[PDB]
Amino acid sequence: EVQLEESGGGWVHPGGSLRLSCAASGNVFGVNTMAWYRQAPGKQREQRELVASITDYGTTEYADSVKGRFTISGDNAKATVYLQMNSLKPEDTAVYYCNMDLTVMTATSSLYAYDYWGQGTQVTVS
Amino acid sequence: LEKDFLPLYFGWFLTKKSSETLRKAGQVFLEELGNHKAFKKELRHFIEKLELVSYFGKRPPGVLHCTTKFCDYGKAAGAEEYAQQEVVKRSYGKAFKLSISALFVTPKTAGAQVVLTDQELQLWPSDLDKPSASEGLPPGSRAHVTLGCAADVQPVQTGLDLLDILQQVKGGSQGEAVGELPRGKLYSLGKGRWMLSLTKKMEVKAIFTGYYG
Repeated sequence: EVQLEESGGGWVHPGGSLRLSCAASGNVFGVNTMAWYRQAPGKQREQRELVASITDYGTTEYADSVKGRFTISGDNAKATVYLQMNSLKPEDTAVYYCNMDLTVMTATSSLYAYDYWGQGTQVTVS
Repeated sequence: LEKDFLPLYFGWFLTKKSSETLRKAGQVFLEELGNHKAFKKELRHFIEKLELVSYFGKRPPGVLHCTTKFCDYGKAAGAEEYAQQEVVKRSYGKAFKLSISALFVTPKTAGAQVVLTDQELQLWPSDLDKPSASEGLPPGSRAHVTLGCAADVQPVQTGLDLLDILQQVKGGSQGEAVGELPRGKLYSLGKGRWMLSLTKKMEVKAIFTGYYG
């Protein structure tokens, strides 16, 4: 029973920066992966594209469209992820959803790996 | 234990804090080894500036752990017997303390050596301790926590590289401390192996349970 809670987001003129964060509340045993997907105005949710990923080890994967402009951070101890976005372009306008592959302990102490999604954070560039 | 529905494997899984104490400790180690004069000498025995961190950043994402029995939901040989054991049933969800006696890295894996206690060995299986060097190494020497892996390296490799490291460490062929790191004494064992004998045993909190993935 975890809850993903986003923050950040807003309206920015091309060439600004926001820091999208996303904590995880509940009974999380450990973090396996944390990523950021985004859905542009018009899209349906079926077209949520990967924006940035981070592993427990710290290995990051980015999309060429954002690689060098965005920078994903992390903190496995607090189950928090960050996406400091730099030099924003109008094409970056979207809702940025927070994904997290996490290990969770059931009542019998067993462990399972779950995939949680966040509500979303609005990002506008104009 | 779920006497029927078996996990992918049993083992000791580190809590969120212990996991980062060990995880971050393993990074600084790789940061020191890669910048240490000894390691830089024998680099051609290990492969630009080869940053060991990225080199070993292929471990399957997941919580750090010391595996005991791989079960594959009972398809693995011996799984059913292990889970049906009374000690295994009476320890599910019980918290144990795992002692990390040294860090190590090889061209294939980068892990941490686990020195199981007498009771922890009650849960150690008797099949994961007879590869090639386990003959003459004591039971439970393969016990480890994988911190990193090279490109095409399955985490099972980390346990075998440890037995390879220990086999030489026993033979007195580790040589002399090629240096003193802040955490302990660095030792060059040749053929790419390295060991940071920890002056102080790192203590990590861990829960014995099953992982279903």
